[PDB]
Amino acid sequence: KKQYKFFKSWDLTGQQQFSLCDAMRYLRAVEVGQPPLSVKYEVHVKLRTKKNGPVVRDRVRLPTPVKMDEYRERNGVVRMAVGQLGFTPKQLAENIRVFMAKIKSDIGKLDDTTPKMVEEVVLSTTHGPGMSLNAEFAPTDDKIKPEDLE
Amino acid sequence: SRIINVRLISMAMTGYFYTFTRPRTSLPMSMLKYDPIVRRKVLFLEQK
Amino acid sequence: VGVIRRLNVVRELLNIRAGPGAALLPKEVTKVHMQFAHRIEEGHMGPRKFWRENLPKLKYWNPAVPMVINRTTDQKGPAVMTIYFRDDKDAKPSSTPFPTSSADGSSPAPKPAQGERIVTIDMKNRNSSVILKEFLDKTGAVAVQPTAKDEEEFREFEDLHRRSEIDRERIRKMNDAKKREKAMLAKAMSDAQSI
Amino acid sequence: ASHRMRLQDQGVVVRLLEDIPKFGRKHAIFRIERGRMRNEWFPKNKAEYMTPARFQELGLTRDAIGEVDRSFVI
Amino acid sequence: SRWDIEYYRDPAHRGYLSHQLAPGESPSLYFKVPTGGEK
Amino acid sequence: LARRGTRVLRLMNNYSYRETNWEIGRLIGDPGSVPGTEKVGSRKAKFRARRRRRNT
Amino acid sequence: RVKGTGVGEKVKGHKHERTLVAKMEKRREAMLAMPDLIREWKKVGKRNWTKFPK
RNA sequence: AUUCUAUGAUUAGUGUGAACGAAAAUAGAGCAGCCUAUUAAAAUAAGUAAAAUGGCUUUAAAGCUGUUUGAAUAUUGUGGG
RNA sequence: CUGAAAAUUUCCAGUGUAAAAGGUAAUCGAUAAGAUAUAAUUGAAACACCUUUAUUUUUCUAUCGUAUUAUUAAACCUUAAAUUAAGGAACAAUUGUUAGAAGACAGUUUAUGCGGGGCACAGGCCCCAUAAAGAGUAAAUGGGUGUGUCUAAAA
RNA sequence: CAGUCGCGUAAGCGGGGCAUAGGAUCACAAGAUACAAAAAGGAAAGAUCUUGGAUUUUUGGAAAAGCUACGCUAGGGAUAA
RNA sequence: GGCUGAGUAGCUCAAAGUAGAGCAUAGUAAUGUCUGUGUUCGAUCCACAGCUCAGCCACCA
Ligand SMILES: [K+]
Ligand SMILES: [K+]
Ligand SMILES: [Mg+2]
Ligand SMILES: [Mg+2]
Ligand SMILES: [Mg+2]
Ligand SMILES: [Mg+2]
Ligand SMILES: [Mg+2]
Ligand SMILES: [Mg+2]
Ligand SMILES: [Mg+2]
Ligand SMILES: [Mg+2]
Ligand SMILES: [Mg+2]
Ligand SMILES: [Mg+2]
Ligand SMILES: [Mg+2]
Ligand SMILES: [Mg+2]
Ligand SMILES: [Mg+2]
Ligand SMILES: [Mg+2]
Repeated sequence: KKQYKFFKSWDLTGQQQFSLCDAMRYLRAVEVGQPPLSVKYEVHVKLRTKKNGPVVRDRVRLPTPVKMDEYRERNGVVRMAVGQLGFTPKQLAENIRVFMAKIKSDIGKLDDTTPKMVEEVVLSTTHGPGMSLNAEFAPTDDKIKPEDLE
Repeated sequence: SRIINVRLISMAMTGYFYTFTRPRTSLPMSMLKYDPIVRRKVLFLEQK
Repeated sequence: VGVIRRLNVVRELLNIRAGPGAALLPKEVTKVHMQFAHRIEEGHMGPRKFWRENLPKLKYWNPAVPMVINRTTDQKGPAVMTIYFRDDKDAKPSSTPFPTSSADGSSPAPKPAQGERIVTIDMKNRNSSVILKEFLDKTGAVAVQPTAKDEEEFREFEDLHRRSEIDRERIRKMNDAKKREKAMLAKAMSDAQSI
Repeated sequence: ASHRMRLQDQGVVVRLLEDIPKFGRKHAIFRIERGRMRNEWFPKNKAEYMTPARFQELGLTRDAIGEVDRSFVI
Repeated sequence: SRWDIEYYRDPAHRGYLSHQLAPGESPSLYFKVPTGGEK
Repeated sequence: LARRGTRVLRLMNNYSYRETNWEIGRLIGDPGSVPGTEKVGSRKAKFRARRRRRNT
Repeated sequence: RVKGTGVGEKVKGHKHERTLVAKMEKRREAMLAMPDLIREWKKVGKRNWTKFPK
C-alpha cells in the first residue's frame, strides 16, 4: 500500500571500511592459486538516487585493460570490473580513480534536480567477500608495506 | 488571469531585466534588447 | 541487504587470521609451488583441503611470498609440493623467472636457481593434518596467537549459528506446512472439477 | 524529525542499597523513574539518591551510571 | 576598524601607518594588487 | 583570440581591481553592430560552393 | 588582538567583495558566448527556441 | 557605588499613524567606604545561569516571569555582558 | 525504510516456480563411485558458486496506540485525628499549552450626500450638448446598451 | 547630451499605438548598487535604483449591522408637521 | 501564487504478463487505457512533460 521514491539508504556510522591495500591482503589470500588471468576484481557503488530519475549509460576507457569498458546503472548501483588479480595496487588505484571521476563527471553533466551522490564503495573478487572501501590507500598496519606478487 | 507579467532576463548574467506582458496562451518572449550594465545590445530571455 | 548483514557475512569469512594454520614464516623462505589433480581420487583429497583451509592463512601474515598452484587433469599426477627454503643466507638473488598458476599443468615445478635449495614434501592418501604439521616443523615458523577479540569473533558467530539453525528448521516448518496446505487446496479444486 | 522536540526528563540517578529483583544488583547505579524512587524505594530504604556530593565520597564519577537489568534474577 | 586603518595605512593620505607598507603592498587589508603578465 | 583573452583590471573603489562591465562588452567586437547577426558567409561564395558540389 | 584587525588576524571581507572575482568572470564568460548564442537564436528562430533560464 | 537637579534630547530609536522616548557624557547638590561590615551577616552561592513555550517590559539585546527542561569552575582565559 | 535471523520472487516453451545485473569454469563428493555446473536443447533472457541490489512474508527487537486487569504492593482521590481500616484508581482532579464554543458578558462601528428626513440610490474615468464665437462655467441637468480593455506583429 | 541599435540610396526617422477612457505610501516578493554595519571581523535588519501582485471602487486610499414611543446632552427656523 | 490525487468501451465501474463484467446499442452479436516522450523482452500499470482538472495551504498586500 505504501510507497517511497528513493532507494534504501542504510546508516554507515557503524560500518567497517578498509583501505585499498588492507583489502587486497584479505582478497589475495582467498584467491591463492586461482588463475590470475581468469580472476578479476569488481566494484559495486551504491548511489543515493531516486527511482524516478534517469539512468547512466556511458562508457569508460580505463588506463589498463581488464578484459572500451561499458558500465550501466540498473538499480541504485553500478557494477563493473576494475582489474585482474595480478594488478598491483598502484595500477589498480588509478584504475578506480578513472572510474569514479568519469561517474562524478557524468553526474554533474546530468540535471541538477536530483544530483546522485555516492554512499559507499564495495570491492570483491569472483570468489571473494564483499568488503567496504575507505578513501585511504596505505595499510593501517605499520609492519606491512606495498608488496606485489602472484 | 488572461495576461501575465513576465520578466526577460539578460543572458549576459548582469542582472538587468525587462518586464512585459503577454497572454498565457502564447509562446515565451525573446528579444534583442540593450543592456545598460555592459552598454551593449544582448539577447534577453524569459525568466521561467 | 543491510550494512550489518554484509558485515556479519564478512567478519565470519575473515577466519583467515586464526589459529588453525596461521603462522609467520621466516625470511629464509623465498617461494612455494604445488601441483595436484582436480578430482579427489588416487590420494588427492589431502592437498585440496590444505589449499582451501590452511594455505590462505599463510598469505595474510606472509603476503610477500608467492604461493602458486598448478592443477592438472591427470589424476595420477604426483601430488607433491616444493618449498624454496634456502635463500642463500638472505643473499637476495635475482630469481626473476617464475611461473604463474594454471589448471592444465602448464606451470610445472621449475628448476631452482644456484642460491636456492628446494624442499620436497609428498602428500598422497594422507590427511591435511599430517601434511600441515609436516610443513611447520620442517619450515620452522612461529605460530601467531589470537587476541581476545578474535575469541569473541569465534564465540559470537558460533552462538549465531545456533540461532540460525534454530530458524532454518522453523521457517522450513512453515513453508512445508504451507506447500502441503497449498497442495491440499489444489487437490480439492482438481477433485471438485472432476465431480 | 525536527530541530526541536518536547523536553523530557530521563530520570533520577540512584544507587541501590538492597538487591531489588528485576532491576539490578546491590550498589548498582542507574536512572530510574522518579515515581518509583520517590514513593516505593526511598521510603523503604531500598536505594539512595546519587547527588554530586555522594559521587565524591564514594570515589566514583558521573561516568559510572549503568542501565536497568530487567532480566536480573536473585 | 578596517576603514579607519586603511585610511591611515596608505601614503596618498600621508597616513602615520604608511611606513608599515611595502612599495608593492596595497593599503586595503583584504584586496591585493594583481600581477601583470601572461601565465 | 588576443582581444577576447585580454583582461584589463582597473583600480576602482576601496582599493579594488576588477574588469569594467563596458570593457567586457567590447571584447566580442567594437560597437556599432551586434555580433552574431552579421552573416558570416557571402551569397556569392555559397553559389560557387553549390556548383562545386554539383560538379564533383 | 581583536577579530580581523588584530595581530595575525585577517580581514574576512564583505560577501559582495568575496564573490567579486567570481562575479565578473561569470559576466565575462556570458559575453564570450554571446555571438554564438545569437547565431543559434537567429537561425532557430524566436518560435522554435526552447532554451530559457530557470 | 547609590540618590536629587539640569544639559545631552521635540536626539538615537520605536510606531502604519497619533505620539512615546533612552544611555554614554557634562555641570551642580552631596560624597564613604566595606565583610574585623562598627552590631555582629559568606565556609563565595544549582533546580541557579540558560533554553523552548505562554506573557510583561522593550528596539530583536539585557531585565521580570507561570509551565516543561536544564550548565560550567578563574587572565594558565572558567562564567556573564 | 529501527535493526537482526531465516525465507520468499510461477505468461508458452523450458529437466523447472528463471527475481535482476556484474564476474567466473569449474565447484562438492577424506581418497571408491557419482551428484551440481558448463556444454546441447528451450526461451527475449540459462541456471552451480562469490558479490551488490529489488519485491514480498514470519519471529525477535524499536516505536506508537487501543482495550482490559491488578494495586498497605503507603501515587493520587473520597469517608475517616487521618488507621498495616474501607472503596475508587492510573482514572478523576489541578497546573501549563492547544483547538472548538452561548450577545452569557464587554468595547466599538453602523458614515455622508439628498429641494426636510426615512426607504432607495449615489461616489473614479472618457465623448457630446447645455456654455453666452479665448479658456473656464452649475443643477438628483440632457444625451451613451460608453469605460477598468486590447496589442510582440508571425506560421 | 552621452551610450548603441533598427530601417533607409539619401535626407533623416524611432524614448510604443490617429487623438481623447483605471490609483499612492506602507508591507511583502524578485533583481541590481557597494552606501552605512551600535567593541572589532562578518552578518542581520536598513538606504538608493529597477520590477511585480489592489472592484485600496466611500477609487488623495477605515478591517465595521440594527432598535429606542423609556430615551439623554450640545446645537439648528441653516431644516420637516 | 504553492504541493498533492485523478483521466480505460456511448455511459458506469474494474484490472507491468489483462483490456473484463454490466448497462446502453443493433435469443444472438460488436464497442475503449488523456497526450507525447522514455526505461525494461514486453506498460491500464514504471517514468517525464503538458491538457483536463478536482482537493488542500497561501496572496489577498
Ligand atoms: K530576553
Ligand atoms: K481496592
Ligand atoms: Mg516524565
Ligand atoms: Mg527619530
Ligand atoms: Mg560568585
Ligand atoms: Mg532568567
Ligand atoms: Mg547575548
Ligand atoms: Mg543573562
Ligand atoms: Mg453589545
Ligand atoms: Mg464667451
Ligand atoms: Mg468658450
Ligand atoms: Mg483604460
Ligand atoms: Mg560589528
Ligand atoms: Mg475621495
Ligand atoms: Mg483627483
Ligand atoms: Mg406604547
